[PDB]
Amino acid sequence: GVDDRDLLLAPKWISFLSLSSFLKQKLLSLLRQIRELRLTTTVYPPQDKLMWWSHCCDPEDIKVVILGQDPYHKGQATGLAFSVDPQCQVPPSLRSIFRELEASVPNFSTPSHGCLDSWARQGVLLLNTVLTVEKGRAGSHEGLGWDWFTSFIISSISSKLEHCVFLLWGRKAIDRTPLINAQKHLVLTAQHPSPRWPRFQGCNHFNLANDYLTRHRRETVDWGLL
Repeated sequence: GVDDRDLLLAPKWISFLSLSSFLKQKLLSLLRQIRELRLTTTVYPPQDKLMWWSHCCDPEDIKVVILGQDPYHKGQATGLAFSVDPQCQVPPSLRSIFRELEASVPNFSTPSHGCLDSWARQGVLLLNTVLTVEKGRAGSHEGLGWDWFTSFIISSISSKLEHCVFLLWGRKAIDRTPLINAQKHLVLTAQHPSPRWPRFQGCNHFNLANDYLTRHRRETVDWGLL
C-alpha cells in the first residue's frame, strides 16, 4: 500500500527499521503535514534533506549515535545533526563541540568549515530528536510528531546492533536513555553544547567513545578527519 520511496529513508534503513504498514502511514501523514505547512511557512531543512542521515550511513556500520534536539533554525540545517553547509558560519553549538575536541583529542585542529559528513562515513549517526523547525522559532516543531520516529530509530539501533556508543546531549536526547539496552551499549550524557547533568566542557565523550570502541575490537572514530 505504501510506495516506500514516499518514506524518503534510504532503503537499507527501511529494511533495518522494518516499519509496519501502520508506522509507514503514520510517517507519511507527518511528512504530508510538513508539506502542507511549507505553503505558509519556511521549514528547515528542505523536504529532501529530512532523512539525509540515512543516505550517508549503512545502519550496521554505526559505531556512535550523537543525538541533538531540533534542526538549526536560520538556514544552516543540512539534514545531519550539528552539521552546516559550506555557505554558513559555524554556529555556537558546533564551535563549542570543536572546542571540546580541540581541548581533548590529540592532533585535532579546528576546521574553517562545519561539515560533519566525514564523521557520517566513519559510522557516526548525527540524529536530531525532532527533524524540523519553523524558520526563526527554535523548538517550534517540538510536539508535531517526530518523537515516536526518532525514539523508534534509537530503540532499533540498540536492539539490532551490539556495542554502540550513544552520546546524548541535553534534556530531550537524554529522555531516550530508557530505550537503550544497558547490557550491550555505552551511553554518555552531558549538558547541551550551546551556551542537572554533567558539564559539556570537560565531558571527554569523544575519547571515551573510542576507548569503548577499541575495546570491542571495533575501529575508532577519527574525529579530526573533517
